[PDB]
Amino acid sequence: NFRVYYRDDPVWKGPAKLLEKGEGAVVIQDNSDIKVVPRRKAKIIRDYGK
Amino acid sequence: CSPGIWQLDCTHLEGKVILVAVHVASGYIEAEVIPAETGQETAYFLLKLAGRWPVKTVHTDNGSNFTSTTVKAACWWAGIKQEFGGVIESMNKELKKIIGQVRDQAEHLKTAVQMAVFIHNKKRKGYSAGERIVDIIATDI
Amino acid sequence: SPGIWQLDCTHLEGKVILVAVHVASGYIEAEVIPAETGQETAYFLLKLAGRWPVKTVHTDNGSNFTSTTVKAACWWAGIKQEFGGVIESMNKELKKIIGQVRDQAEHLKTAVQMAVFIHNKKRKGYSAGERIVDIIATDIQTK
Amino acid sequence: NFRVYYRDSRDPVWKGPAKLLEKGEGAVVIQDNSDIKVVPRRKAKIIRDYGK
Ligand SMILES: Cc1nc2ccccc2c(-c2ccc3c(c2)CCCO3)c1[C@H](OC(C)(C)C)C(=O)O
Ligand SMILES: Cc1nc2ccccc2c(-c2ccc3c(c2)CCCO3)c1[C@H](OC(C)(C)C)C(=O)O
Ligand SMILES: [Mg+2]
Ligand SMILES: [Mg+2]
Repeated sequence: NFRVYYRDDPVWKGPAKLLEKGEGAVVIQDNSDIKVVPRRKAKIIRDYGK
Repeated sequence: CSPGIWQLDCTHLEGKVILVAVHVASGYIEAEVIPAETGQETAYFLLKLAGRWPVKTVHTDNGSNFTSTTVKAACWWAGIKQEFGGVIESMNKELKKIIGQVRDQAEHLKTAVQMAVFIHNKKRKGYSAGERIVDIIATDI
Repeated sequence: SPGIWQLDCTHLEGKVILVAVHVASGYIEAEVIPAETGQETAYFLLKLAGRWPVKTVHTDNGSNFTSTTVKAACWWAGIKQEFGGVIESMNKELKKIIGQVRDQAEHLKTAVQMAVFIHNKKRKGYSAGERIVDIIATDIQTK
Repeated sequence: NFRVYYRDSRDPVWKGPAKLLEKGEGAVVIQDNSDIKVVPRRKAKIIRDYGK
């Protein structure tokens, strides 16, 4: 349902899988790497068109 | 082929970037002159296209704008599958041919581009491409 | 009538949004244009006329819609112009949807196109995007 | 079949539509409300009713 695009390198990475969401950060998994990303550095996007 | 398959590619004239989409089953096209051949401009073009038609799959070459993160985001949101790797290339040539035929009727290249899109989509074979896409999609409803 | 469109501009964030509505269906297209001029309106019209069978465009008397360049585009494309609340209602609907999704996008124009998508795809029992294709196809398939 | 929009009288506002009488190399001959005018090509925009 959700994919996350994010920054570390000024190019946006993704789609990363969304594991958990907090008010300040999101926990995501790209390939075999779990990252804690600030909310300002993350774009959570729904597959609205499905 | 499926009523939901589109091919996209860029061509170039007068130093400007022309982004072209073709509905494979009908030959219907849409095009825009974009200020730079970037993922951002391509993603914006796709969001507009997906709002008009039932865009299920887009096939492109591996141009960096087509493999970009922003295009991935747009296709995810709109529900578009991307496939990578000659209909649009043949269509690019035809579009440039029509543009050259009408170029001196317009000041700006983008004006001649949209005239050529109109001419291509309205020309009846018989149905025109513009009639074919609507007929194909309505039958798929 | 299958060929009647209404066009109008509305404004958000200091930017100009040019909106076209296919009256019979409720289908819309929109662009954020850099200025509310006849030049930009004529270019938008040439694009619209290439996609759909645009026979008549109804607008208010905004100077961009009465402009010489728009009259030139309508002459080339074969469009009849009529001057003087479907589009007004649609401006308010589009702005409502934009407001609902605005924080999901950096650029206003991205939110605009998300809002056009949302409006055109939402089913009532067809969507507006289904209605325009059905209406135009029926005209073609029965001639 | 053709309409001409043009600028004259040192006015940036586009006038017309006028009737096209001749498209020359450097000037166009037009008729606007029975007035015959000769305008430089660069001050004339000649547009065909392609959409019919
Ligand atoms: C700059 C410009 N100035 C004009 C001044 C007076 C009258 C018409 C124009 C046109 C024009 C408009 C519609 C049109 C065509 C040309 C040519 C045939 C199709 O319809 C343009 C065109 O530019 C815009 C379309 C962006 C306004 C152009 O590039 O030539
Ligand atoms: C600037 C920008 N940067 C990004 C960086 C990484 C990932 C995505 C984006 C998106 C984006 C793309 C498609 C999309 C949505 C947002 C939101 C949902 C619909 O699909 C944008 C958008 O801008 C462009 C569309 C011009 C690229 C935006 O305005 O936010
Ligand atoms: Mg290419
Ligand atoms: Mg208005």
